[PDB]
Amino acid sequence: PKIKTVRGAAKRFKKTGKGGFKHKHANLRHILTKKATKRKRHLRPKAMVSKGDLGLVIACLPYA
Amino acid sequence: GFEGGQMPLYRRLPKFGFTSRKAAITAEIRLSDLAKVEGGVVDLNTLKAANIIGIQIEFAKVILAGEVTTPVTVRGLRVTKGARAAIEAAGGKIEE
Amino acid sequence: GIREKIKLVSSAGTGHFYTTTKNKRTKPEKLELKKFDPVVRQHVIYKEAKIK
Amino acid sequence: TRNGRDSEAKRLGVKRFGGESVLAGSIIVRQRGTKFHAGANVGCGRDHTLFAKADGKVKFEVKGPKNRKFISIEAE
RNA sequence: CGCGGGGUGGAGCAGCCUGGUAGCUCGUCGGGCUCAUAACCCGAAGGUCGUCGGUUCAAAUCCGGCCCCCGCAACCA
RNA sequence: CUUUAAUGUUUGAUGUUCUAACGUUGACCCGUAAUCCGGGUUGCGGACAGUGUCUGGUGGGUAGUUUGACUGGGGCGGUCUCCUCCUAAAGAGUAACGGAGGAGCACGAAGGUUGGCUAAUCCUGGUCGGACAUCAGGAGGUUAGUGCAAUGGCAUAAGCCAGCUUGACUGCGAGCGUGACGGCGCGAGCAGGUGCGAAAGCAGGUCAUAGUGAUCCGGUGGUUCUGAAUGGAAGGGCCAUC
RNA sequence: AAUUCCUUGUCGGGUAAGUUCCGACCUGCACGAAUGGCGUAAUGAUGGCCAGGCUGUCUCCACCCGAGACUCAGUGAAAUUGAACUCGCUGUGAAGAUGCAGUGUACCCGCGGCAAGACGGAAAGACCCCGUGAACCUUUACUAUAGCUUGACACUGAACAU
RNA sequence: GUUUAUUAAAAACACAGCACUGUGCAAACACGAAAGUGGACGUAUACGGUGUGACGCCUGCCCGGUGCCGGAAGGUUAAUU
RNA sequence: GUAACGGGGCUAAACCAUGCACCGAAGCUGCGGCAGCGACGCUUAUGCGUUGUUGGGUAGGGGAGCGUUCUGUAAGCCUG
RNA sequence: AGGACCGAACCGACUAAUGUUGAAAAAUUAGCGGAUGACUUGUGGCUGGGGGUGAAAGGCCAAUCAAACCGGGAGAUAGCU
RNA sequence: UUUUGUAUAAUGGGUCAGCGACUUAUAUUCUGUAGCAAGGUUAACCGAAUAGGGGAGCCGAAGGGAAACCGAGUCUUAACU
RNA sequence: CCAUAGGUUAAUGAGGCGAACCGGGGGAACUGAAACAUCUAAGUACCCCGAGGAAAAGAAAUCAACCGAGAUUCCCCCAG
Ligand SMILES: [Mg+2]
Ligand SMILES: [Mg+2]
Ligand SMILES: [Mg+2]
Ligand SMILES: [Mg+2]
Ligand SMILES: [Mg+2]
Ligand SMILES: [Mg+2]
Ligand SMILES: [Mg+2]
Ligand SMILES: [Mg+2]
Ligand SMILES: [Mg+2]
Ligand SMILES: [Mg+2]
Ligand SMILES: [Mg+2]
Ligand SMILES: [Mg+2]
Ligand SMILES: [Mg+2]
Ligand SMILES: [Mg+2]
Ligand SMILES: [Mg+2]
Ligand SMILES: [Mg+2]
Ligand SMILES: [Mg+2]
Ligand SMILES: [Mg+2]
Ligand SMILES: [Mg+2]
Ligand SMILES: [Mg+2]
Ligand SMILES: [Mg+2]
Ligand SMILES: [Mg+2]
Ligand SMILES: [Mg+2]
Ligand SMILES: [Mg+2]
Ligand SMILES: [Mg+2]
Ligand SMILES: [Mg+2]
Ligand SMILES: [Mg+2]
Ligand SMILES: [Mg+2]
Ligand SMILES: [Mg+2]
Ligand SMILES: [Mg+2]
Ligand SMILES: [Mg+2]
Ligand SMILES: [Mg+2]
Ligand SMILES: [Mg+2]
Ligand SMILES: [Mg+2]
Ligand SMILES: [Mg+2]
Ligand SMILES: [Mg+2]
Ligand SMILES: [Mg+2]
Ligand SMILES: [Mg+2]
Ligand SMILES: [Mg+2]
Ligand SMILES: [Mg+2]
Ligand SMILES: [Mg+2]
Ligand SMILES: [Mg+2]
Ligand SMILES: [Mg+2]
Ligand SMILES: [Mg+2]
Ligand SMILES: [Mg+2]
Ligand SMILES: [Mg+2]
Ligand SMILES: [Mg+2]
Ligand SMILES: [Mg+2]
Ligand SMILES: [Mg+2]
Ligand SMILES: [Mg+2]
Ligand SMILES: [Mg+2]
Ligand SMILES: [Mg+2]
Ligand SMILES: [Mg+2]
Ligand SMILES: [Mg+2]
Ligand SMILES: [Mg+2]
Ligand SMILES: [Mg+2]
Ligand SMILES: [Mg+2]
Ligand SMILES: [Mg+2]
Ligand SMILES: [Mg+2]
Ligand SMILES: [Mg+2]
Ligand SMILES: [Mg+2]
Ligand SMILES: [Mg+2]
Ligand SMILES: [Mg+2]
Ligand SMILES: [Mg+2]
Ligand SMILES: [Mg+2]
Ligand SMILES: [Mg+2]
Ligand SMILES: [Mg+2]
Ligand SMILES: [Mg+2]
Ligand SMILES: [Mg+2]
Repeated sequence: PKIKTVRGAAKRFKKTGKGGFKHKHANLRHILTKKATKRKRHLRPKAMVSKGDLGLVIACLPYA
Repeated sequence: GFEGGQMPLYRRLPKFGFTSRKAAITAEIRLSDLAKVEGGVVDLNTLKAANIIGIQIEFAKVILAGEVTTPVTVRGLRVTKGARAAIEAAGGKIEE
Repeated sequence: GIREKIKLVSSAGTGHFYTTTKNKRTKPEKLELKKFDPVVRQHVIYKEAKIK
Repeated sequence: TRNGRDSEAKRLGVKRFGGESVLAGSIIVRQRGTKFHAGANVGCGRDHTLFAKADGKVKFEVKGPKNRKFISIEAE
C-alpha cells in the first residue's frame, strides 16, 4: 500500500523550489519578554532545514 | 523521524500556517498552453475542454512562461502584466 | 522570581504593546516611558498595564 | 562529592591570526576582557569580541604606554 | 487567572447589612481587696477602622481601582 | 429605595390523612393430581419501597499499569540544566562518583548620554570620639571598586558623583563565530523615528561570561489574511504576548 | 528468652574440662498483657540438656553367612561424543595446558580396581546484573471500575395543613 | 486431630472455650446482569464475620493518628435549575 | 620437578670498546605469470603495440562471474 | 462412658539405610503414628479457571498450578541469544 | 560463533543423507537501461482481446507567500542600499 | 353471572445439518505508540441469532453551488 506521510512533519515543513524544506524557527512561541528583541526578530523568518536532518525530513514526507 | 529518544526534528519544530481551500481551486496557465485551445478564445470552460486546468477549477491565471504566437482572446481570467504584454505583442485581446 | 512581568501599552490608541519586568513591592507607582510605536511610527508615551 | 560540575567550553581565542585576509564583519578574537584592544578598522563587540570593520589583513601590534595588544586591519 | 468573603487598639471577633454610631474576649499598668497567684470591680493608655479616590451634610457602613489573607471550583502544555 | 402588613393565587420544603399505581418471601379460592407460576377474593404496606437514566461520595473488592538513568557489579548515598577556574599537554576542543566555587537573578536606574571626579590601608594632628564614625595633611599608588561566584578585563576608566533623558527603539542586516541538528552568539552599515551633546560623536540595555525550557495544547490583545451556497459570524492563520 | 546486638554477659549447679543445658541476677540493643501476659497436670514420630541400661557408634577393626561385583555361556542398553597418533614437569597463554616452548620420561595391547584432572556428564545459573521483559502479590502509587452509598428526573397519585 | 500428593508433620492450621462485631427475618452475608438458591424449612440461648485459643490467675494507661459508630449548627459541595 | 640463560653446555660460548665477514623475513632484487588503476599515442572493431604504478584485510561498500530447477528458443539437437 | 489405652486389618508417613539411566516419574526393607472416630472406604453425584476447593501448605483441581488443559487471536512481541 | 583478545579449560556441532534463513505484494526514492520528449503515460473498463480503444487522472514544463494575492518574480517592511 | 384463563381434538408449518460469502446482537487481548493510561491493534479474532443464492443496500427531508446533477452497489481516480 501507499506510504503514509508523517502528518506532524507535513504540518511543520514545506518543500521549496530547489527541493529543500523551509520551517518556522523554534523558541518564538512563549517566554518571550526575556528573549531579546533582536533574537526574536531573527527567529521570525522561515529557515531551510540543515543538510544533516534533510534526510530525515525526506523520509517523513515521501510525497513532500 | 526517530532520533533515539531525542525529540525528533518535526516534533521539535512549530507547526505553521493553514491550508487554503481557495488555493486548491486555482490554476496556473503557461502562454504555451493558449495554443492548445480551440477557436482562439480562452475561457475557463474552454481550458477545461482542452484539458489544461482540470474540472474542479474556479479561478485561473495566465503567466509569462513559454510564448504565444497566435492572436488569442482571454475571457474572464486573470493575466499577469508580462503575460498581458506578450499577448498584446502576439496580437491578442484580454477582456474581463 | 519575585519580579512580575507587565505590559506597556501605547497611549496612541494602537493595540501595540511592549512587555517587561517590574518589582511591584519596591515600586508601587505606574511605569511611564516614551517608546516607539511601530504602527504609528512615532515615539509615544507607553503607560504600564497588566499582562492579563 | 561536591565537585562533579563544570561549564560548557566557550570556544574563545584568536580566530583570525596575523596576515590573514578577512571580510568585514569577520570575528578576529573572541575574548573575555579586552585582552586584545580594538585598533584601526577593528570594532569591539559587547562581549569584547573584536571584529573587522573593513576588508583586509589582520595586524596584531603592541602599542601605547600600557603596552597593550592592538589588532588593526590594514587594507590590501 | 475566573468567582465569593475578610483585613477593626497587641491578637481575634461585632459595628458594614444600604451612611448620621469604636463595642467584645483577653492583654498591660494603677488603685480597692485578700495570706494571697488568682476570683472580682473601678480607672486609664492603646485603632490612615487594608490603601486611595469618588457620591454626599454625614461612611469602617456605598462604590471603583489597588494590596494582602482565606475559601472556591477549574484546567494546567 | 430601607422596612413590613392587608386582600387575591404560581413553584420549594416539612408533617397529617387517604387510595387507585406499585410491593407483599400474609390468608383463603381456582387453573391443579403441583410450597413453581399465573388469575381471583381478601388483609397489610403504600406512593414509600424498589428499579432505569443522570449524578456526588466511597470503592486494592477487581483490573490495567507504574515505579528513571549515571554507577570501577547492583542497592544505599551522591549526581542529572546553566556559568567560572584547574585537570587540558602555550590555537579550538578534550574524560573520570577528578580538584575548587557559583546561577535559577537583580536594576525604570544599577539603562542612555553629556559634564566632572580617583581608590585600599597606614601614620600625624584634631570637641564628645574610643582599634574602628565625621574633619584636616602626608605616606601610599589601585594592594580598592565592579549589584552577586570565579576568570579575564577595566584610568580613555567598564570604578564614583551630578544634569538632562528612554536606543532596555521598530524594520533590517554585509559578513563572521559556535554547534550533529534544534539552536546559541557577535555584528559594521541601511530605512524610519528618538535621547544626550556646542559639535565630532555615542546610544538596538547593563564590563563580559550564569539568571533558563523545544514542541503540542490552550489564554489575551492587534490584524478584513482566511471565512465549506452567499453576506456575515465561529473557528483557523499571521504579528505581539501569557 | 523460639526475643539479649554487645555476649561464650556475670554468679551458681552440673562435667576432669560445658559457646549447649538448668537456676538466678536485669545492664529488656529491641518482652509485655486476647496480632494475649504469666502459670499449668495430661498429651507430643515436638525442640534443647543430663543420667542409668545397652551396645562395633567409636578406640580399631576381625572373622563368617548370603545378594551383587569377577570368569563362562545367551540376550543386550544408556548418558556422552569437533576430530585425536589423548604422558610428567617448569614456563607461556584469553590470565589454572594431553595438544604451545623448553625439557624429562615412555615397547604395543588388554583385564580388575581407585577417582586427582579431562575447568568430567547431567540442567541455554536458580545467585548477581541487564531488558523502557512476565507474572502474581501490595498499598494512603496513578487511572479506572464491580459493589455499597447520595441526591434529581422517571414509573408516581388525591386531599389537608404547616 | 490437620498440613506443603513427590526434600518441610512442626512451635504452623484446626480445636473446645473467650471476646468484639454485624444481623429482627423477604436477616446480615454469599453465589447469581436477573429469576432464584444457600443462610434455614433456622429466627438473637440463632446465624455471619473477625480476632484469640483448654484450664488457673489475670488482661493495666492512651481516641493525637488511621479506621469504625453517633451527631448535624455552620463552611464547602454534584447532577438539576 | 631442575625450573629466574629456552636447553646442553660456556671462563668464554660473559661484558665493554673498534673493525671486517657471514646467516637471517612472505622486506628489496632477479626470471616467469595473472589482475586492477592511470597516463600518453594508435586509427578503431571500441580495445590495442607500450609505459608507470597498485594488488593484507573484519564490518561494510562497489564490480564481474560459476552452478542448480524450471519457461522459451525445441515436433530442433543428443540419446537402447 | 471415652475425638480413652495396648495392638492386627485398614488409614497414614517420623527416622533409616537402599534405590537415584530405580523393580518404582516418590518406591523398599527395618523400625514408626492413628486405629469407634474431627475415622476409614466403595458406588454415584455437585462445585470450573481470577474460577473451584482448601483444619490454610499458595495446598490441590488428571505425573501440569502465584492462576489447569485444548483450540483460536498467532508467524503476539523479543533494542536479546 | 562471540569477542579488546580464544588452542583455549568460552559457545555450538556424535557422523552421514535429505530439508533448513533477506521473500512477496503495493507504494516511494536514487542508479542503470530502453522508449518517446516540452512533453511523457494511461487506470478501471470496452475489446476473446498480451492488439486497438479508453487520457478520468498522475507526473512534468514556475515560483514566492501562513494566506488573500502577485508572478520571473515574490515574500519580508512604511520602504528596502 | 356472562366471559376470560385453561383443556381436548383437527389441519398446516417449523425443528437439525451444512464450506465460504452476507445482515444483525455481543465483542477482546497480545501488539504499536520504542514505557503507558487517551489512542492503536479493531469493530479484527472470537461467541451468538437470522437469511439467501447471493446477501445487504436502494428510488433523495441526496448532493451541489446560483451552473447543475438525479436511487443502490461495485471498480479506478480524486489522495495518503
Ligand atoms: Mg505565538
Ligand atoms: Mg526522555
Ligand atoms: Mg482533465
Ligand atoms: Mg431465601
Ligand atoms: Mg493491582
Ligand atoms: Mg542501572
Ligand atoms: Mg557500587
Ligand atoms: Mg586549550
Ligand atoms: Mg595544545
Ligand atoms: Mg565618562
Ligand atoms: Mg555606566
Ligand atoms: Mg553596571
Ligand atoms: Mg556582571
Ligand atoms: Mg506532549
Ligand atoms: Mg459562508
Ligand atoms: Mg527483644
Ligand atoms: Mg557456667
Ligand atoms: Mg536460663
Ligand atoms: Mg510478642
Ligand atoms: Mg494487643
Ligand atoms: Mg499463644
Ligand atoms: Mg498428634
Ligand atoms: Mg545411541
Ligand atoms: Mg601451566
Ligand atoms: Mg581400566
Ligand atoms: Mg576423576
Ligand atoms: Mg568408583
Ligand atoms: Mg560440568
Ligand atoms: Mg543463561
Ligand atoms: Mg485429608
Ligand atoms: Mg496427608
Ligand atoms: Mg512433602
Ligand atoms: Mg516428611
Ligand atoms: Mg494464634
Ligand atoms: Mg488490652
Ligand atoms: Mg479515633
Ligand atoms: Mg476522638
Ligand atoms: Mg459520620
Ligand atoms: Mg624444589
Ligand atoms: Mg626469502
Ligand atoms: Mg613482495
Ligand atoms: Mg619477491
Ligand atoms: Mg584486496
Ligand atoms: Mg601488498
Ligand atoms: Mg483411641
Ligand atoms: Mg494404637
Ligand atoms: Mg513400613
Ligand atoms: Mg486462568
Ligand atoms: Mg508462603
Ligand atoms: Mg498435580
Ligand atoms: Mg494470568
Ligand atoms: Mg494479532
Ligand atoms: Mg515466535
Ligand atoms: Mg557456534
Ligand atoms: Mg570478555
Ligand atoms: Mg593463540
Ligand atoms: Mg571449545
Ligand atoms: Mg581439552
Ligand atoms: Mg554464553
Ligand atoms: Mg547440525
Ligand atoms: Mg556439545
Ligand atoms: Mg525501488
Ligand atoms: Mg528510470
Ligand atoms: Mg433451519
Ligand atoms: Mg493495550
Ligand atoms: Mg498491555
Ligand atoms: Mg508498547
Ligand atoms: Mg433484497
Ligand atoms: Mg435547479
